[PDB]
Amino acid sequence: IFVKTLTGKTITLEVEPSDTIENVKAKIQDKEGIPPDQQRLIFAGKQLEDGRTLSDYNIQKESTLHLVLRLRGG
Amino acid sequence: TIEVLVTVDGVNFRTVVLNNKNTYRSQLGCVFFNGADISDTIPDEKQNGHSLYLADNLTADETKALKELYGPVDPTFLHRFYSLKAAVHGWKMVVCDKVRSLKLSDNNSYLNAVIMTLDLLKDIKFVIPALQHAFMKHKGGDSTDFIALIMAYGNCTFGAPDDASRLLHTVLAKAELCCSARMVWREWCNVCGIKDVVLQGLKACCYVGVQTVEDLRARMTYVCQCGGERHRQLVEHTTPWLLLSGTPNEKLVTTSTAPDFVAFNVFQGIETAVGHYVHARLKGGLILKFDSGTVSKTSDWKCKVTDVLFPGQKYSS
Ligand SMILES: [Zn+2]
Repeated sequence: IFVKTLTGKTITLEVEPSDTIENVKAKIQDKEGIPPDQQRLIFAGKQLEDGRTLSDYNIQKESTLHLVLRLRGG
Repeated sequence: TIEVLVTVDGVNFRTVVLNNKNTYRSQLGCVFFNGADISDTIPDEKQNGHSLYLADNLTADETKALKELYGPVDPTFLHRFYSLKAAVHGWKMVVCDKVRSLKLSDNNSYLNAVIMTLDLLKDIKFVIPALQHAFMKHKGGDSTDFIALIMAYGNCTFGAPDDASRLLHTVLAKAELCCSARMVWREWCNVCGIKDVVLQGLKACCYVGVQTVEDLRARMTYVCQCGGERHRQLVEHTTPWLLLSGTPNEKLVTTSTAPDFVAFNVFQGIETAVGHYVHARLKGGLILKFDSGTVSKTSDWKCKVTDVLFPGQKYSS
């Protein structure tokens, strides 16, 4: 599927949806520099939580995920 | 040699007899006694007959209770939850005109924003017993359990700055709505056709990507799978409140415009660095800013709004 950085480079990498959001973020650490820890993916207005499964979100191939960087508030 | 009561839920207890030749951890495991991690201490008569909270080396039965009480958590959850509870015991809430807000300490402003927002959500409850109970306690005036719990669930670390908006939505993923909310999206294409996409309950009161009511309703054009424009628009919406969240974006909050929202969160600082969260509400045609216990008021404010909270929706198109 497609994932876009806010006003930024958008790549698509496809992996069969058995995958846990932890794993999309995990293959994301293997394709772009960022650590799964800091990456929060947003799809169709919902933050994807690590526990649930791409299949769970009705996400079809060629669908658009959004990568937002975790903010640090103190 | 002493006897101690071991539990993970405060309802089921077992006797564990201990000697004083190794540490508590050596003989039993990671244990808390009155909030204190005493795992690496040697058992003494003071703790005789007393109850202890165990975090690992769980029984088969205790594990069953852990899952029931807290849901499926990683093995470190209990240690993290209990320790966070002790770490955060010293945090203070200040109350202004009955509004409770968490006093700034150890980079916790993001939490002040999460809690103050949650305090505003009508008719919500948590699926996880432990979380629900902690929540009820939170509303009772005792917020330690709820705070520590939410950090454990959010995999926050005490003292480290963290994203407010992100935590708010993980927390809500554990909640449910006690009333009826409904939102319906209509998508259409001349070849594929029309599609109604329905959301009910909490799912109908939250959206990440938009921070204004108009933008949620406004018609959105893109390309369909078949190789043409797919359109999308909101065609019904009936909610008790509406939580819209997006990236820190700069705007002017004005009460002259006679806003729709009851409250909003603001991110102060730069984004590639460590900032500060502030919770703000409109009551009084004025924006009351709750800066982690510190209260101030403005007519308008140049700020980067993240989360926005709207009242109940009754919309049809
Ligand atoms: Zn189409």
